[PDB]
Amino acid sequence: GSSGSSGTNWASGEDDHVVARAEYDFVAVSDEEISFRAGDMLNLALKEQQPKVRGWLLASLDGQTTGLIPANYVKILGKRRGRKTIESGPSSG
Repeated sequence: GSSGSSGTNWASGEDDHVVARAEYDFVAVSDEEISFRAGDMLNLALKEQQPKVRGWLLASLDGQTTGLIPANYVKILGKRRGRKTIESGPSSG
């Protein structure tokens, strides 16, 4: 079929998301899953958005398409906040 969605642009970075680097290699068992190798940056959506499934975190390897990716297989480096927030308004020291 076709696709199309706005707002939640965490995958692109415009929205709040997390950063992680695949610790090892792992392919996609199904179409829903994504194939990534050790050394890729995957954007993980906040639990709020995350699906019901447990263990698998919803993230977009490339940035446009989102799929189910493993956690242990990936290592978190340092979550980041939305992009707009960048030089948007005032903030404490």
